[PDB]
This record gives sequence, structure tokens and C-alpha cells, in this order.
Amino acid sequence: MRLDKFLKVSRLIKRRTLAKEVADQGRISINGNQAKASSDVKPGDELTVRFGQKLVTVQVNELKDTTKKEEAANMYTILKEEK
Amino acid sequence: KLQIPAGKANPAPPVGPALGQAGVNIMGFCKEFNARTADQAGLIIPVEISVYEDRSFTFITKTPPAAVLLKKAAGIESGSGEPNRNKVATVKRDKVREIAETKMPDLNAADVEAAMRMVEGTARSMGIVIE
Amino acid sequence: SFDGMFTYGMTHELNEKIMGGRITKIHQPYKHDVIFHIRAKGKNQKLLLSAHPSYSRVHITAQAYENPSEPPMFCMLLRKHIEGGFIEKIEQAGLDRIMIFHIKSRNEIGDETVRKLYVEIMGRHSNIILTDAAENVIIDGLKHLSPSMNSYRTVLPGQDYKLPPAQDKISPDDILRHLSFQEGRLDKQIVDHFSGVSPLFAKEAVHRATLPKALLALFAEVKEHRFIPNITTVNGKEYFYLLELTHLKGEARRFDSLSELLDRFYFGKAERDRVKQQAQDLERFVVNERKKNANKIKKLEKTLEYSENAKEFQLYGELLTANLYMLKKGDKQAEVINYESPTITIPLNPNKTPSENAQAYFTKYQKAKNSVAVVEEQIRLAQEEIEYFDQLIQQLSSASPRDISEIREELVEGKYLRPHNPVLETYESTSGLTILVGKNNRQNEYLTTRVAARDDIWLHTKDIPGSHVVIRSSEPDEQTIMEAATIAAYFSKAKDSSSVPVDYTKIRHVKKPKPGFVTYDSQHTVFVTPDADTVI
RNA sequence: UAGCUCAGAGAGCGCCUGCUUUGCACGCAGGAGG
RNA sequence: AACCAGGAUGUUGGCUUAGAAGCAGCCACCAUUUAAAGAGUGCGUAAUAGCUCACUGGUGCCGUCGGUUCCACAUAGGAGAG
Repeated sequence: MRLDKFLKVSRLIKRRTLAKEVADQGRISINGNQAKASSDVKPGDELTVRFGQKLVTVQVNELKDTTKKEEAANMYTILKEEK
Repeated sequence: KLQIPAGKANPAPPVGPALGQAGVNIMGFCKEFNARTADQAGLIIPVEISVYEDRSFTFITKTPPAAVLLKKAAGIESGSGEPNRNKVATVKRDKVREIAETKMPDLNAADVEAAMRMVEGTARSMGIVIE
Repeated sequence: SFDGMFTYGMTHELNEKIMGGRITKIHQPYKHDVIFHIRAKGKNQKLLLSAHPSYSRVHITAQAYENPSEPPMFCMLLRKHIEGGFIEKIEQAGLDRIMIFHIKSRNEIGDETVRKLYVEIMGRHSNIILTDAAENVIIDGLKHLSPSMNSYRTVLPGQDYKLPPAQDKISPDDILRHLSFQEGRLDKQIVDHFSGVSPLFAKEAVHRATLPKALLALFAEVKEHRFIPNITTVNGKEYFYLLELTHLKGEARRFDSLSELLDRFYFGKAERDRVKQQAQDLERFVVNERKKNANKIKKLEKTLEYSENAKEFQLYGELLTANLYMLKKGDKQAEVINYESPTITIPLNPNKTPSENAQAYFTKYQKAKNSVAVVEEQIRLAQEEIEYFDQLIQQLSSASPRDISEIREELVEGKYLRPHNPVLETYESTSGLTILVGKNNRQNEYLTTRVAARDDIWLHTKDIPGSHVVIRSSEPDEQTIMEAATIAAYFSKAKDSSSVPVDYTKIRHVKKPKPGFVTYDSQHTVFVTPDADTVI
């Protein structure tokens, strides 16, 4: 699955278009490398995300194409927040 | 030869064209019909008229139509639009017998009961029924 | 409504009943609302935690609202971790709309363990979050919050818990030292100074009019538990507090406990809100169609003003007919005396014979007359819908929710919308009679046609919109005749009216004449006016 | 295939309108669910 | 069959209609004087008049940028204008 689609179904972003935008601004890295909106993402990958000043690092735990709302938070885990 | 209400014959719509095509002065004649007729205008009167070539207008008032005498005695506004798919009013034979006596000078029946039978035939035309 | 001062009140009155309480059963009857059954003081009773955005509260509650068929996802964790658990403490957490429950529990081998449950009552984003008291990890929350919202806090399972930001508002003379003489809207400045308080409390405080005594009275009265549990009605809107209300113009009612206040305020809220939404959504629809029908007559009436005067083509046809013996083929005009004696120069067709000219006016007359009769019957149909929707909007404005629940069926049956014994609602009447009525048209029609014979006396308003009402088959005393008018005026073409007459008739008339138009004969009317709830 | 995109009859979502509005685009209910 | 003569009376049946009088439509379809004659067979009229006949006698995609005329049978070359 793509990064933008993963951020959307995991409910890290509300609108898929903004998930695409944030990745296309280069505000996302996978496994330390900068990542494009199309980037493949799998469980056991590291994501770093620049939400304004808040540099959040998360790891993916699961993959899905659809979910119930609470179950979306089950998809991934944080590991650090910085700013 | 016309049918017009008793009194108020002077308005042009019924009589005016018929006198017109004969060349007769309406307001010369209709004052005399309004003189000879004194019953209420709820009664239509048939009037016979003729002109000489000299335009001597001449006339005779006849007895009212038997269908109008029936209407008055039946107490109805107008006859049945579909007799034998409706009826409108009932009357005593004594009134029909007076109508026969009234219409007799304007009829070809020799006997009162033949005239009553004519008048009830007129009643059958219009949904009036008989006791 | 629910406030930091109210939060303090709850934190104490719950600890009067829930100290050392065993949590015997947890269930989630509604999306954002969770029930704990708790055994404490030897008694088995219910605590409601709610993070519904409008109605969020913490609330010990009498009503067994429902218990779910589902075991939903947050509820199951609270059943796993704090059902069978022991409530140690309840705390106000800085007083501004947060409560903490410290709770004892055991692990799957019987080691002793301690959990913090945080209920945040922060309005549109209230939330309920469970946490380990030693590690500070969120186990889960009733709402998650993904860090892309970029708020000070993240709410995710397994992450460390945190309290919301303090506003730099001081914990409760010093306000007179902050306050500015150029500030109106003073409740804004009071809420900006003090923690634990919200605009209705600050607005009633301002309406006490300097005000230091007012604020020092309030904060002491609250700390001392001196308050009254109170509900109020302010025309349509209704509010509640643990307070006397200083200068609010409304009605008032009081109780022994905050539990009964929160019960009596919220128990009807879901239905009152659901109905007022759908009932206004029906009102909006009927207004569009009633406007469209009134605009259809406004169209047709000014359109009919361009019809010819059919009487003139009639009169010309007659005039030519009567003159016809004099006229000649193809003169351009006929000078004709009207049958008062004016002369009309009637224009002729130059090729038609004078007979055909007479027939031509009778044909134009027949077109004109036909067209006017056709547009009048369009107007008749639109008038039926205008009148029917005037009556319907009278009813809809004055109907109970239960009677609105009849009205929609008639309009789906009326095809305007898309998809059993009772009819009347009834109340006491003079000479000790019982009087029936119905606010829904089909129910009123089914009541007036069948509650009584033909020979009985039955009633309505004399205005062109009403509700139909009667005592059953009655011929009751002149006291009943004088009382019926007050029920009719509680449901007439206008509310609160000063002189709008009542009408009463023998039920041999009041038969059927759209729905619910009745034929009037055998009838009387008396002048009358609107009245208090004593009209029951 | 619910207004929409998809899963099998139920998940997610948008719009519009109401409600709620001491807290940093955080909700809720209705248009309605085939 | 032809031909001569009669072919009527209440009545213009009721209604409907501007008119609707046997003959635009609907409903009825009686009765009288009779040798016989329909509350009328087709023409005729604006409605009537008028001629007649039964009859009688004779001879991508969703939405107001956002959101994944009368008639079954149709033709003045003269008011004038030609």
C-alpha cells in the first residue's frame, strides 16, 4: 500500500489529499530517508512526520484497506515525539 | 309567432328581430301586449302575430304553455334534465284537471279526461309525477 | 451548563456514596456514555460517565436507561481492568471540568494494581481515558486523538497520559485589580480571571449589579456545599446549576440531590432534540410547498387579468343577432343600440356574412369563458392546498411530539413525502366532564366522527384554523359551554389571542365537506380568549 | 450496491441544516440510510 | 312503384344553451285528433321559417468552487381590395 493511503486509513490524516500534500512537501521520512506520497509502507517500517514543529516518529504494526474508526488506531504505534 | 313573458314585452331581444324582419315598430306593439297581459311574468305567454302588406300589425294572446302551468303547480325551478334517471315533483289530479279546463280553448281533445292524459304526457316529458 | 464549580460539587457528593465502592457491572448503552454499577454502603447503584459533545457530564443516576446487546471496544477494557475493582478516591484535578477516579484492581495471578480513570468534561471535546497510576500509560480512551491535530497532547493507547493546558486562570478583591473600566461584557473578564467557571454563572454574577462581595459569596457558597440543585425555564430554553439564579427571568424547580437534577434535566434531552430537529424539518418542507401554492395563485391571478371581458363578446353576439335582419355582407362596422340606451359600433369581419360575424363573437366568448373557468379551477386547487397548509402549520406549531408522529403519515399518504387504536388526547372540563381533542388532522377527524352520535354538541374555534374538541356525546351544562372555548383558544389560528371567538354545533353538521375540511350548519359562536394550563 | 467510495445486507466519508461552543481546524443529531 | 291529396294537436316535450323550436348534445319518446302522421327520415336556418320522409286515404465521479363550425366523402376572380 501507498504512504498517503496508509496515513488516511490509519487516521493519521483526515483527508487523503492532505496526506499526499504533506508527503509531497517532503514532511515525511520512511526508515530515515525522505518519502514521496506514493511510497510503499509495511509493518516494521519507521515513519517520521513533521506536524508543524512536532517531529513525530511512529512504526507500523498492521496493514488494512478499510477499518472501523477505533480499530484504525490499532494499525500503528508511536515511539517518540519531539519539537 | 312568439313565446314571451306576460308584461315587459318591450325589450328588443325576443320580439325585436322578428318584428324587425317584418318592418314593425316594436314600441307601437309591445305597449298593447303589456296592456292586454296582466298575469305575472313567471308565466310565459305564446302570442300569435301577423302583418298585412300595409303593416297593420295584428295579434292574439294564447293560453300559456302546458309545461309552464305544470312548473307553477309543481313548485319547480326547472324540469328534470334526465326524466326516468331522476324525478322532480308530485301533483294532485285536481290541478291537472284545472289545467285541462284552462288549456281546452287551445287544444284538440274533445273530453276532459283526454286533455288530462295529454297534460300528464307533458308531465312525463319533464319528471313531474302524479297522485 | 456543567462547570468547574459543578465539578467540585460532584467530586464531593460522589465520594459521600462511592468511597471504597466495588464496580459490579460496566456497560456502554450509548456511543459516548458509560455506566458503572457500584456496590457501596451495602447498596447497588449507577454512575454515568458521558463525553457526548453537547451533554457531557459525570452523573450518579437513577434511570436504568438501557443495557447494550453489544460489548463495544472501550467498554470491554473497563470490564477487563476495573470491573471487580475498588474505587479508592475521587478528585477535582484543578477544579476546571476534570475528575479523576483512583481504582484498585488485581492482575491475572493476583498481584495488586492501581489505575487512574480521567473524565474530562471539556464541552465539544470532553473525553474519558483510562491509565496505569504507576506508569502513567493510557491503556485506551473513549476518543483517540491522532497527533496531526498538533495539540499539546496526544491520546493513543500505550502512550503517556497528560492533563489539558491550564489557561493561566487563577484557581477560584484581586479581580478589581485586573478589571478595566473600559470593559463592558464583564462576564468575559470574570471568566478570564477565574478557573472553574463558565458564562451563565459569570453572567448571573454580573447581573447582581463593584461586585467583589458577589464573587466572594459565590466561591465560598460553592466550597461550603451551600448550593441548591436547580433547574430553570426561560421561555423555550431550559438550564440547570448547583446554584440559586440571581436575576434570570425564568421559571424554577429544586431537588434534594445533583443526581436528580442531572436525571430530570437529561432524561428527555435526546428525544426533545431529535423531535425539535425533525419537527422543524417538516415545518421547513410545508413552508416551501405553502409558499409555492400561494405563489401559484399570485401567478394565476395577474395572468387572468389579461383574459378578455367575456360579457362584452356575449353582449356583442346577442346585439348582432338581434340586428342581423338589417346588416349586409362585408360592411366594416355595425352601429347597434344596446338593450340606458347607448350605441356600440361593433367591428365586423369584411368577408364574413353577418350571421358568421355573430357566431364569431359567440366563439370568442366561449373561449374567454372557458379559459377563465379553467384558471379559476387551477386557483381552486391552489386555494385548497393554501388553506390546508395554513391549518397544518397551526397544528404543527401547537402539536405534541406524539401528535407530530401522526401528522407525517398523512403527508406521505398525501405523496408529498416518503415512508393503532388511539386518536384523542383528553383532559378535565367544567361541570366535572372529560373533554377529548386532537392536534393532528386525521386524528381529529377520527375523533369528531366517532366519539359521539349525530345529536351531541361538539366544538372548535370560529377562526379559519383550529383543533376539533368535545366532551363525549355531551349535552353538558352552561359551565362546560363556557370552558370549551379556552381549549379551542389554546389551539386556534393564532396563539395568545385577545377576542378570537369559539364555535359549538350539533354533530349532525360538522361532517366532512385535501383532508379535514368540515361542513358547517346547525351552529352557534361565542367571543373568547387564550388561557393558562388550568385549561386542562 | 446507503447522498458517496467500498465491503455483503454495514464500514468509512462528504455536503447541507439544526444543536452544542472556558480549551490548539478535535464533536452530535437530522436531511436517510438501499 | 308512380301520381293526387293529407302529412297535423298539447309543444318551441324536458334539459342544456347566446340561440338549440322534429332535425349541435343529453334524457325521455308520452298523449290527442285520427284514414294517418315519429316528442321525427334527410335537406334548410343564427334560432325560426321553408323543402322533405316514415305514415294514410284515393287514383475518476458526485453537487450548487467543494467533496474519493356544422361534416366519415373541403370549388366570388366583388362590400371592397379585382
